[PDB]
Amino acid sequence: TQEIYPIKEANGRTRKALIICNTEFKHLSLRYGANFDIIGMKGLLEDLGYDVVVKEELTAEGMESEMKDFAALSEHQTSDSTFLVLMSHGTLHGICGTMHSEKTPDVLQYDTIYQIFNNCHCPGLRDKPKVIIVQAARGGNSGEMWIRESSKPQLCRGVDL
Amino acid sequence: ADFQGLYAEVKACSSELESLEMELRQQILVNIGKILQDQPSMEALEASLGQGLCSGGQVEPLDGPAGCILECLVLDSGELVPELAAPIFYLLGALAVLSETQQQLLAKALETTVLSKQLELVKHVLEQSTPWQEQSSVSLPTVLLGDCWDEKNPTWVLLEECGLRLQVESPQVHWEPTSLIPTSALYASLFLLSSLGQ
Amino acid sequence: AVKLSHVEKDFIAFYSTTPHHLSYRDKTGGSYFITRLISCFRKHACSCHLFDIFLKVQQSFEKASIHSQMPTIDRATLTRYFYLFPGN
Repeated sequence: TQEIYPIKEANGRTRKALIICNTEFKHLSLRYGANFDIIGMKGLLEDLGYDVVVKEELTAEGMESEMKDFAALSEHQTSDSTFLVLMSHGTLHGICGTMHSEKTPDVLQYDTIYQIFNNCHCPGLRDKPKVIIVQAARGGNSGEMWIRESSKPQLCRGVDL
Repeated sequence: ADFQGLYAEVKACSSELESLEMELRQQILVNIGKILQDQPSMEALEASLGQGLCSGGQVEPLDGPAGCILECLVLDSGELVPELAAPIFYLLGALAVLSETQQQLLAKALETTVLSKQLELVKHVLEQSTPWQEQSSVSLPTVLLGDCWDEKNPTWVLLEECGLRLQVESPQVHWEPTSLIPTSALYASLFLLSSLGQ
Repeated sequence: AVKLSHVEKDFIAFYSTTPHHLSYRDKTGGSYFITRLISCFRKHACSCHLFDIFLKVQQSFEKASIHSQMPTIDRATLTRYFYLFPGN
């Protein structure tokens, strides 16, 4: 009882989850197949008992207003947790809005999301799990490289002599 | 074709090498300097890499420094890594265009950062002599000619052996269009060699 | 009545990759991170808690590919195990 988060019965439960996904950008490449992520995540969260709110094609101020709107929902009082799915282009410290460009930034910092949903600004979700899923790049560099392999064949993973 | 197509082609080949481990790029660079005094080893490595890139099958290992280079371009299962073998194959073809003296000089020159300075001189010669099809003269900045600029300077011999007429006084380089193919190869060579010591 | 509480607690973030690096997405099926996250959820939500699901997703990306990603767990302020109890 003390090691797990308490789960409310599915009776008078109003679990809410939020999906924010941007597909078309004025200066950034179109995120082809983003609808597959939206439909997949929304269906999974529905199977988990969450009523999914989906908002698409938003600016950084649009994302901020919708997140504050989502956090002020009275349904969280009769909920036990929430999910936050964010899918767009991304920078190192933030997620990109529709109008984002290197000259004209339109970025919502991930730190802003924690401020919106913490115990200070979101009373409905106090002591309740807040899960954030971020499908976005965090840079422009490749995440792989080539290195050496043990000269020894597959027979000897670990062997003495 | 122009110099811009040459740069993009060589830069793209050097781009895939940036993902190689630092020790492996140094092993390739040192062992290239070793086989640079051994033309049969360069010819054998070209054939092995060319056969492996075309067929996609196992590459028969080679001995000596040529094999040390091949270790850095193959998987455990024996196939070539196309992203890694192709730029090395491109470098070997450019070195094969060079003369034996130019190859021997490059073997001595990989050990330093003077290689970087030498690259931009050849680049400047190709840009300043454009249009390539006309004989022309090129003036060089004194900051690039080193402390002693004469026929005993190693950079002098590298450019002179490409078929360029050199002199001490400005203009120092006489561009002969018959030198285009070897000079370009030297540029491509100096580029890929410099990108490995980075 | 007045009670004391933390400002930030009970958070967990699951990023699709490590900082400074790219996250990949298939034009025909969506993002690789999102797809396996759903698959690992439907396969293990009945018996594993939230962290274990995330850890199994990260394990699915362990073997390096030509376009590799390593999903990262970040800013985790969870104090207990998060079991969802699907279907109840």
